[PDB]
Amino acid sequence: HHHLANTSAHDFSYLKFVYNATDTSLEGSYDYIVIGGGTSGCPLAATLSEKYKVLLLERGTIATEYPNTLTADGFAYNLQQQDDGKTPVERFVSEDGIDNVRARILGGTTIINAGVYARANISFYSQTGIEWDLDLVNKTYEWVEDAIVVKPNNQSWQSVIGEGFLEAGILPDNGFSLDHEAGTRLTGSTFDNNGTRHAADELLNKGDPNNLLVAVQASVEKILFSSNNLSAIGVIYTDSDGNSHQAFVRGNGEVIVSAGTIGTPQLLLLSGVGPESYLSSLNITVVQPNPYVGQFVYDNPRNFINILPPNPIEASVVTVLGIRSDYYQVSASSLPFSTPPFSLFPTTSYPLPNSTFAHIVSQVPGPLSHGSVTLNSSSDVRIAPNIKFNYYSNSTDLANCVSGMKKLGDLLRTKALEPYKARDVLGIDGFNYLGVPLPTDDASFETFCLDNVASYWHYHGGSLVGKVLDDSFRVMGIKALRVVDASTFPYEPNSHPQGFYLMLGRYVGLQILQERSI
Ligand SMILES: Cc1cc2nc3c(=O)[nH]c(=O)nc-3n(C[C@H](O)[C@H](O)[C@H](O)COP(=O)(O)OP(=O)(O)OC[C@H]3O[C@@H](n4cnc5c(N)ncnc54)[C@H](O)[C@@H]3O)c2cc1C
Ligand SMILES: *[C@@H]1O[C@H](CO)[C@@H](O[C@@H]2O[C@H](CO)[C@@H](O)[C@H](O)[C@H]2NC(C)=O)[C@H](O)[C@H]1NC(C)=O
Ligand SMILES: *[C@@H]1O[C@H](CO)[C@@H](O)[C@H](O)[C@H]1NC(C)=O
Ligand SMILES: *[C@@H]1O[C@H](CO)[C@@H](O)[C@H](O)[C@H]1NC(C)=O
Ligand SMILES: *[C@@H]1O[C@H](CO)[C@@H](O)[C@H](O)[C@H]1NC(C)=O
Ligand SMILES: *[C@@H]1O[C@H](CO)[C@@H](O)[C@H](O)[C@H]1NC(C)=O
Ligand SMILES: *[C@@H]1O[C@H](CO)[C@@H](O)[C@H](O)[C@H]1NC(C)=O
Ligand SMILES: *[C@@H]1O[C@H](CO)[C@@H](O)[C@H](O)[C@H]1NC(C)=O
Ligand SMILES: *[C@@H]1O[C@H](CO)[C@@H](O)[C@H](O)[C@H]1NC(C)=O
Ligand SMILES: CC1(C)OCc2cc(C=O)ccc2O1
Repeated sequence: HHHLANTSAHDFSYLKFVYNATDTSLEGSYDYIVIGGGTSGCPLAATLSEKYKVLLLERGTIATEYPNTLTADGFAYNLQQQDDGKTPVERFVSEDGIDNVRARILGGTTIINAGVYARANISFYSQTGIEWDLDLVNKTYEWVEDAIVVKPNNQSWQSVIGEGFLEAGILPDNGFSLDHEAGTRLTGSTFDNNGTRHAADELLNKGDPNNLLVAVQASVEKILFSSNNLSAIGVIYTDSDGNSHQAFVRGNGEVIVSAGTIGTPQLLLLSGVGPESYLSSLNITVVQPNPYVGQFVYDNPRNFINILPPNPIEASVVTVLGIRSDYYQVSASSLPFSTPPFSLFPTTSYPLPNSTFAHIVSQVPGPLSHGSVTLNSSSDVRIAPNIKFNYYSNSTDLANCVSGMKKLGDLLRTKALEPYKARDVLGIDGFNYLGVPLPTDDASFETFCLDNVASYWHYHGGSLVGKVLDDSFRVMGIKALRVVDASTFPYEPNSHPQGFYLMLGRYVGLQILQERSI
């Protein structure tokens, strides 16, 4: 593991080429425009800037404006904070009724997330059928890991949960490993051992400062196309005062959408790329009919129990993973709170913890259930789109939640967890629970799964490879337009996908530079 980061301050050196979108001198022609300074978009823009003039457009501001985004201790704060339209956490509620959040900040969701770092399941590449350069994938993981990933230090709760997973039969013991494999392991973290958050914005430090420009509070409202050989030629973006701006690509350059599972389909639909009948019904002029834009949108379920130990436990960031094919498990330990972190629990109606608690969680893989992103406003990109995930519409997802919940049952029965019981009785009713405890034939587990579901926050889809994009991430039917972010794949690459999407930004950047090379 030569290729890991050190403890270090968050590196804001890149702010020397970050400008307010109010600056009209950013307007003009570039080789590349990247829309969304997020998980994929930052390493993509940094990579393209090695050879070419790049403009990165981000709707949010810089992370220095919200200091609680820069520490492990700050994780809860950013979710607890009210969404005033400027904050790094944007709140939404799916049409299923499940509270959720997305990032609105330079560095994207890597600035607000739970820090867990893993490489994709090595079977994922062949499952996609894309002709990946697998050696280049691994070099690109090392380039990310060298910059922002550490081997975490021991945390007492994470060690308890790892011992519990192993005693519950989540085998083998993989020790410390970044790989998504069956068994129990310590994985990597983008929080360093001093609790400093590292993130995708720091990969902008790898860019060429003579070639890369970043516009913040740049809300990209439309992709501009050639008038006739249909090509993307540029974007309209507005600034924080509401004034409009244009930027263009030139020659053999390209526009890449990296606006996330929610923002990419939304901007494609606003730009007339999407289902012909849907867009016609909104009187949006169709530039490229595609029945799949904003279709196949997925949210992996989170199901959980909360235990209240009779003695305090130390708060922790998640580093210890229990992985099976059919469920991915972790646990966080938290301080109590009287303001809830929005979307931790699926509604605002959830009881508040009075003392320290362990949130013990299982994630459904895939998932197979899907829904869609549709426009709320046919013109205004600042109005969030409608999103529906149809949680547990697919019975296989429900079957996998039942298996995961039975395994959390096994975990609550381990010697590892016994000291955290309020009563030394034989049964798991010896724990004190915040909210609904586990119910042991299948009907009661099914009800528990359905009624107590939350977002894992690892939503993906809406612009899938094989539906909207080709195997090179190009929008089918349009020259000079790509999509690179979590909108691109219908199944998770692993339990914790930020690692894959950080890698993907640079990887596709290297594919574009190779395609263009002589
Ligand atoms: C609370 C939370 C915790 C998570 N924890 C983890 C975890 O610990 N580990 C893990 O592996 N994964 C985790 N995830 C998931 C993972 O972080 C995300 O799936 C991944 O970061 C998504 O990357 P992306 O590039 O698709 O989107 P983002 O990183 O969200 O990037 C999209 C960017 O585009 C910008 N944007 C959107 N629309 C526009 C527009 N029109 N114009 C301009 N800019 C625009 C956004 O502001 C944003 O910065 C978590 C997610 C959340 C929400
Ligand atoms: C890693 O990804 C693979 C491929 O998607 C997962 O799928 C397994 O592989 C076989 C064929 O490759 C399939 O029949 C099953 O869906 C999976 N196998 C089993 C035994 O269930 C695999 O499960 C993923 N691994 C983990 C640990 O998540
Ligand atoms: C250790 O973390 C502290 C917490 O704020 C911070 O002051 C410092 O940057 C870290 N140490 C370093 C960078 O060596
Ligand atoms: C951009 O400029 C405006 C003033 O025109 C200001 O209100 C806003 O905060 C600035 N944004 C950033 C990110 O500096
Ligand atoms: C890439 O790295 C993984 C571990 O993450 C290893 O299993 C795999 O063999 C590597 N593949 C190649 C092509 O080197
Ligand atoms: C526009 O479309 C025509 C098809 O009539 C195509 O041949 C041409 O390459 C395009 N030209 C420009 C300037 O966009
Ligand atoms: C679309 O425009 C036509 C006028 O051409 C109008 O009849 C129809 O109601 C419009 N629909 C919407 C949804 O704006
Ligand atoms: C927009 O969202 C609101 C409130 O979030 C929703 O209830 C309304 O029906 C939506 N409108 C459209 C046209 O989708
Ligand atoms: C669940 O998902 C699969 C797609 O993998 C589909 O074939 C299957 O028919 C779906 N089942 C239900 C109950 O819809
Ligand atoms: C596994 C998961 C979702 O990770 C993050 C997390 C954070 C808190 C902080 O209050 C609490 C619980 C929690 O659980």
